[PDB]
Amino acid sequence: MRTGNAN
Amino acid sequence: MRTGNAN
Amino acid sequence: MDYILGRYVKIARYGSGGLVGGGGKEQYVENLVLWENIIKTAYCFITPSSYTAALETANIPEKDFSNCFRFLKENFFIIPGEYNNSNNRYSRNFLHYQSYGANPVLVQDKLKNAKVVILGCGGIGNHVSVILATSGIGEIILIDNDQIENTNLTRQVLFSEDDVGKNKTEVIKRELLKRNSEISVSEIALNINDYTDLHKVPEADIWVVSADHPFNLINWVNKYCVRANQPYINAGYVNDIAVFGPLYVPGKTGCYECQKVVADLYGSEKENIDHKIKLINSRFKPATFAPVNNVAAALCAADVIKFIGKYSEPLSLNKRIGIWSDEIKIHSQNMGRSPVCSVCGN
Amino acid sequence: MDYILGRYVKIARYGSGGLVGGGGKEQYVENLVLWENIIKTAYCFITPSSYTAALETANIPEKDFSNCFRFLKENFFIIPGEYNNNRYSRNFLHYQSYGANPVLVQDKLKNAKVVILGCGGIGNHVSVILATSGIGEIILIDNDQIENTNLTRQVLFSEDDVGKNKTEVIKRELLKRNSEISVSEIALNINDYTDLHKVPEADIWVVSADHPFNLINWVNKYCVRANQPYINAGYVNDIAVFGPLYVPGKTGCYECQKVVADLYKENIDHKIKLINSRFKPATFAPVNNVAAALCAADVIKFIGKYSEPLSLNKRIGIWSDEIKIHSQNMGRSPVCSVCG
Ligand SMILES: [Zn+2]
Ligand SMILES: [Zn+2]
Repeated sequence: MRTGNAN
Repeated sequence: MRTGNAN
Repeated sequence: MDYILGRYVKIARYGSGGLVGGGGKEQYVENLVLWENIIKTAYCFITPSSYTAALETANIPEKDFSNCFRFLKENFFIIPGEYNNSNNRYSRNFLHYQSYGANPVLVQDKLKNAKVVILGCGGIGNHVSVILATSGIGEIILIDNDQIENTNLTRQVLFSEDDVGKNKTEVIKRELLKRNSEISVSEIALNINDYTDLHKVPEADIWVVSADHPFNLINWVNKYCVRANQPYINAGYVNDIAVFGPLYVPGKTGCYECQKVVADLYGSEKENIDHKIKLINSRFKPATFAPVNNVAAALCAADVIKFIGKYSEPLSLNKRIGIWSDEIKIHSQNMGRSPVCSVCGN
Repeated sequence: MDYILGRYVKIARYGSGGLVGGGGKEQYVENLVLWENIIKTAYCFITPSSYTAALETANIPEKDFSNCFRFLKENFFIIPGEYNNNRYSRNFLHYQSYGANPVLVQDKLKNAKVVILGCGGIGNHVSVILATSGIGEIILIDNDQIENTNLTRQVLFSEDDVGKNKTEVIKRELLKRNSEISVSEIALNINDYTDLHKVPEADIWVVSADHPFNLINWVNKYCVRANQPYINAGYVNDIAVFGPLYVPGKTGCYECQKVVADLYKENIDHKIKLINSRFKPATFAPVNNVAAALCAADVIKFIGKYSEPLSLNKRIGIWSDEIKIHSQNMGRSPVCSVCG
């Protein structure tokens, strides 16, 4: 939920 | 969740 | 001035009294005498009846009938008699609308007149479009320039083996129209390669944003949408966690940038370390899994339907919500407005 | 033995240090020095490498490389090179991320038989996930015909399919999407307990038929006797429900903990029965789809053996008008009238 945006 | 079985 | 008991209400003996209703509104009334009284009054509204006409058939004191009637009404267990006047294709959604104290015909009418942009037609876009299509959204605009592959068949439920090589928007449109020929579907052959490309995306009631290319796509969409006064909803996944939200509403909600909740993938201090970070991330491929995609897409569509129907509050207003798949866990990240925000603030 | 960095890994500078991994396994590493040594180690495995080879390649002390390599491996951020070796090549990353050999999971799925007991909204959504994941054999069980009203949830069905048999259309739509599998048809609704004996033996039954009201009670008792695993899925109006995943001799049964109140004094109980008999679920595709999706995840995991199904000993509800998930304990009970 934090490591970059959603894929 | 308690009123009868799942539908 | 008739009221009627909703078909979606069920009751059960339980504990020292019993349960009233199913789902989120389910109430456990401890007292046996009160619970049985609630059953008696609700029984009087099985047929469309005014308060006085139903009361006339009750065998309980009027003060009790009055409190039970009030109980039943506030929870939308009984609804205006007219709300039940419908054989229609959208009939099963109607009980859902009724249960939230809404006029089914009015929600449906709001959906008919809606226009929704599906930005990205991958696994999320597939599931959202078909939910929205079969729920009666009047106009769906599909936006994607990719082609169907064999690897797509995992999550992209509209696509078949024979569809390989064809355009995604083309097959989705076809598959949507076969499900709901009463709605309008258009397609726009575009992938967002640059921020500027966003200008080619038409205005609508909301954008459903699920394309993940480039990696800062949601940052572009947000910035653009803030400046275009355009509502949007984000949905996807971070491997095994299903993600949906925020749902951005100009002037009513925070934007993606307000709270700064997600970390920017590429970027450090030391170049030696920065190059390695950038290479590790550049090779990222999500661990896709239909069940995760499906959950994310399903809850996103529910929020769009409530956003347009206006009968219950969208869940992801001011929030980015995650649902785990390898543990029983749901988490929402705060995405409320910041006066300090450099995107929608000052 | 080579190791390779999984493609599902990602990292980001965050707080005092940074994040390693995406999804459930995401870990905030506070110590920036440690965070940096993890990336340096991981960098050696982008292309497959042996432990020792990468140790010389890394510009870090042996004691740190050991701990960092262990961290990556224990989290399945780096996997055996052979695990990296298709239609289902998308699901492969998912299985890798749980430290399973994807080929051996995929093989288990191909060797499986699944009964879909009820082909309504849940059966539509479950069956297509399982089919496209490579569940080898699927047994579709339903006698109802497609109605226009179905189209809102039952995703395999189109306007031109109205009137035709549900089992028939699912089967066609499944083979269109995955031709590599085999699908079966049985035209049957469970109106009588004895109809269950017409339901074939399988790795697991997905049970979602909602009539009669005590269908899950008939399935429970029968599956115990028959040593047959099953999973119930559905919804209570606006709440999505999946579980329990009944496993003979391992879990409790539906009846064990008595977590549910039965639907059906002279005057009142006649009125109750009247109300409950008129009951119709307030169906909604988003809710249907969640229950179905998570149901399907559990079957894949149960058969695949790569991760613990969520619904073992548990009945799980996900709300749709609140941000809320709740499970009810369905642990084993010696007083149970079915499997005590
Ligand atoms: Zn902002
Ligand atoms: Zn038991």
